[PDB]
Amino acid sequence: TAEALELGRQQAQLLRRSVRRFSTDPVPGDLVEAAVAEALTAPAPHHTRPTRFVWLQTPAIRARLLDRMKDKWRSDLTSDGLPADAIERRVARGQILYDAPEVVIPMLVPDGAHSYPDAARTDAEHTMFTVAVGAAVQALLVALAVRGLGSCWIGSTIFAADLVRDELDLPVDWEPLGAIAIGYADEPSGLRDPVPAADLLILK
Amino acid sequence: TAEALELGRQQAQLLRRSVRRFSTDPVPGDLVEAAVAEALTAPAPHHTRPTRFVWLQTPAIRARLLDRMKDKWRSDLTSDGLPADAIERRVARGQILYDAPEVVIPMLVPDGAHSYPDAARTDAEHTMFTVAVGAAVQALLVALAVRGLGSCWIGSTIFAADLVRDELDLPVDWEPLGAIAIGYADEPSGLRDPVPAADLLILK
Repeated sequence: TAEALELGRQQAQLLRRSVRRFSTDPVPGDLVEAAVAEALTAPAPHHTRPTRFVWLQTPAIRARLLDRMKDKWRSDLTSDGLPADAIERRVARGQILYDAPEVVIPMLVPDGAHSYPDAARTDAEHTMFTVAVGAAVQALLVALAVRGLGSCWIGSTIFAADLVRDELDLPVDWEPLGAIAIGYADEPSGLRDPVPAADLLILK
Repeated sequence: TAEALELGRQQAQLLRRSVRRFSTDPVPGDLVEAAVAEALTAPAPHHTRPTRFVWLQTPAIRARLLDRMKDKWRSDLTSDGLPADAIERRVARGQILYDAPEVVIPMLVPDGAHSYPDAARTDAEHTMFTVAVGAAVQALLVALAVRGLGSCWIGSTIFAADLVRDELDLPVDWEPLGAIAIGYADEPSGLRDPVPAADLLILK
């Protein structure tokens, strides 16, 4: 029992997978709320609240936002001189945001930011706030897993920040930091068994 | 044991505190390495490795980097016209990094980054990499927690990137994303009990 509970603690993050395919089972709303409450236990700089989670419950609003992001995405890749074949293969990786039972957009906001007159420290503060939001993202993906819910974070909305703010009527200083698809995994997976860090850990 | 396993999973992230005071009990290296390995299960964009962890095992190296950082800190705050006592109160907040049993610098590196001709997508890709490292930061803090080890992430090095690169002999595109002090907490603390998300969760 003691061994099992310690094991469980060391399985929590290993339950976390970047799930591509979801079942059509509905997701109980209270699990998302409770998961988000747990995500916001991630650390943040003193007296700041860098993270906001924006839950796209209205299906028509999600679809309109994604459709516009898709149009930007095709037009960008079309400027790059990509052939139409390779464009649909690229944009089709975003279909998961259309199909997921629920989508949540993590956002940065400057709540508690210091005001510096110089660009260097202004940028540094912004980067610090961004790291904090990413922490909250992992905490969400884990808090969902631990409630049996699959999820996938994708950069997505970072490349369409204006579209996101416009479509959601959000102020200029809310910065989207991707999109989190949520649902019951269509096909369950076994746990992660992490490999050693090897060259990803540098000793000085 | 089925319930104990379920409970252990649920407890994981709730063991994590931003710990400010550690005991002098030495940190087993094994646990840091395994925690770092778990940390790297955090999500990353496809075919990238955005994160490196730089473990400052050499005391004189740690000490010299921090001294250089402090000097820059006092110098910035002095330009701002802060009075000396106020400079010193701010600078004292960094003492935790001197005293911590172990310190690990999380870093961004553009391993697998896409090369775009335009600033917009270049900055987006960089943002996306930054969020991922943040996610790996949370994951390390939690992986350390489930192994009985406290930690604290501090924005610190983000405000002195050139010095960190110079002091550690790292190439220009390694970007420090704070610092993580690690140790056995000086005073135990119970599990967190997160409050509801409230105004940090926006419904759309």
